[PDB]
Amino acid sequence: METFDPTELPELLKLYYRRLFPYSQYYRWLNYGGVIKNYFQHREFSFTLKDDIYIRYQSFNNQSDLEKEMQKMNPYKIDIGAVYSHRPNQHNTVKLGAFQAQEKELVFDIDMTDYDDVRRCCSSADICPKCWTLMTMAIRIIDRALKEDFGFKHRLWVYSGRRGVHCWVCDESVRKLSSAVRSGIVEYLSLVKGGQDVKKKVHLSEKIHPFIRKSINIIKKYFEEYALVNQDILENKESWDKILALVPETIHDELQQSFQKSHNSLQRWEHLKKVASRYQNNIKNDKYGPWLEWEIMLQYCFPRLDINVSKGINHLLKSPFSVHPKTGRISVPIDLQKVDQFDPFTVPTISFICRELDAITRDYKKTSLAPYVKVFEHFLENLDKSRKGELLKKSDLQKD
Ligand SMILES: [Zn+2]
Repeated sequence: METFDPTELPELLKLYYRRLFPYSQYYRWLNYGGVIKNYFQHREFSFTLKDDIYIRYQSFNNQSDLEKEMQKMNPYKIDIGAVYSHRPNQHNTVKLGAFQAQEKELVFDIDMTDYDDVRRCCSSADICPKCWTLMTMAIRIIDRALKEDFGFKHRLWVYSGRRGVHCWVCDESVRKLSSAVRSGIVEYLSLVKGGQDVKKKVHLSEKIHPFIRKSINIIKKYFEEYALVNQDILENKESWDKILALVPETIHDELQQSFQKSHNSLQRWEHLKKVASRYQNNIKNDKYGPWLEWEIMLQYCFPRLDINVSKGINHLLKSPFSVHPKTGRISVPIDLQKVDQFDPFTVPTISFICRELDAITRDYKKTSLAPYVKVFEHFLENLDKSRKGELLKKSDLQKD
C-alpha cells in the first residue's frame, strides 16, 4: 500500500479469475465431498467490486456457475459466510424469518494492529520481519490448542495478503457448533484482555492451567530474539516505563535503578526475572514464582482474540486465494510444518503471477502461486481421508 498502479487491478483480476484462480481445489473444499445435499448451494459468498461496493448473500449452484459469475463480475475481494437454511440468492422469497445461518467453519482472524500497544518496530499500517514473529507465535499457540486441547483435525491457516493471519477449522462437527460453544472456545483460549486504557492486560492466577504453561513455552522459544533483540522492549526509559507499569508499585524503584546500570534489554530482562520472582503477594505468603514475568511475556507476545469473529455463525471472512486489493498479494495458505519459514513479503502479487503466466494464458502451475495451491491440496487430501475413514465406521455400524 501502495506498490503497483491500482488502475491495472481490473485487467489483472480478469486474467486471474480466468486462468489462475484454483476453482477445482476451491470447490473440493466448500462442497465437502458433496455428501450433504445443498451444502455448497446454500453457502453465502460476498463480492466486493470497485469503490468498496459489496454484495451480500450471493450463492451458486455448482463449480461452473461460480466460475462464470466470478469471471463476469471480476470482484476485488471475495468473502465467505455461513451455510444457510436456504439459497442465499433467494433469501427474499423466504417466509417471515425462516432464513437462518445454520453452519460455518470456526474462524479466527489475528490482526497485527491489535499488537500496536506492544509493537515498536515499523508502524501501525505496516508489518516487518521484526513484528512478523507475533503471527508465527499466534499460529503455533492457537493451532497447538485447537489440535491438542480440542481435537480439531482440519485447520487451514491463511495469510490475509497484508497484516493478518486467519484460521478456518473445518471439522464436520466444528462447522455445526453453536455460537455459545464458539464463545466458550474463545474464552478458554483468551489471556490478553482487553481495553484501550487498561494498562495491564494479563492477570494470572497462582495455579497454572496446562494451556497457559504450553503457550508460555512456545513464547519462550522466541522471546529473546523477538522481544529483547528485535523489538528491544527495554531499550530506553521511555520504553521500559511501559513494562514497569505492569509490575507493582513496591518494585518500580529497585527495577528502575538497575535498569539504568545495565546496557542491554537482555541484561535488564534477566534483572526483571530475578526481581519479579522475589516479589511477595503482600503479605503472609511465602509462595514465590514467575507469574509477573509470564504476564509481561503474554501481554507482549500472546494473540488478541476478537470475540465476534469466532462467535457469529454469519460473520464474513476474506476467502483464501482472494487478492488483497491494497497490496496486490494473493491470500495464501500457510504450511503448518513450515510456519517458522513462512514469508509474507515474498508472497506473490497478482501482477507478478499474471506476468509469469505469459512470459515466454495457461495454468497456475507455471507461476509462483503453485506451491501455495499444493499446500491447499494437502489440506483437502486430509479432509478426503477423514470423510472416507468416518464413512467406513458408519458402514461398519450398518452391519448387525
Ligand atoms: Zn514491524
